[PDB]
Amino acid sequence: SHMEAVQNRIVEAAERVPGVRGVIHLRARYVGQDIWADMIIGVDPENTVEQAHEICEAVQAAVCGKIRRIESLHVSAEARE
Amino acid sequence: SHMEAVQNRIVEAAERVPGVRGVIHLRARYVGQDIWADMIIGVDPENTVEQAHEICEAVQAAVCGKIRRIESLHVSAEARE
Ligand code: NI
Ligand code: NI
Repeated sequence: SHMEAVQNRIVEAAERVPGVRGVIHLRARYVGQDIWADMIIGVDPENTVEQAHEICEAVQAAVCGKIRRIESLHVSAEARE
Repeated sequence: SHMEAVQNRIVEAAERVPGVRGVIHLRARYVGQDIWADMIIGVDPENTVEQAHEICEAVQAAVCGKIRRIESLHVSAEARE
């Protein structure tokens, strides 16, 4: 439930990035005191693959800048209406 | 040093509020799993007392909204150049 607080922070930080149409999936786990996390964001189907990659990379920087314990974060994108 | 992370978050959140001219002082302590904290912000000497009170109250809401473990936060203001 310290983990719930962290997950909340991840979702919230991802959701503030331009182009994010929700957090579709988030798995977070501790590896010692560090967090490793895997997430899928929604994106406009009409974005280019390159734009979706940009948004992912912006999510990664936004989330890692906010949540200093994260030491690995993978972000993928899926079309969401 | 989990406390350092929390203090950092408090300062950072206070500093993003309009009218804050730094965090002059921050004392934070755990009361169980909750944080109680006392802070002093800088404010423009030419602000009114009422504006300084507004900024304090905005700091309180900004910090408490960001840092869910805080259950008591006092914010005061001092002139800062
Ligand atoms: Ni690239
Ligand atoms: Ni008032």
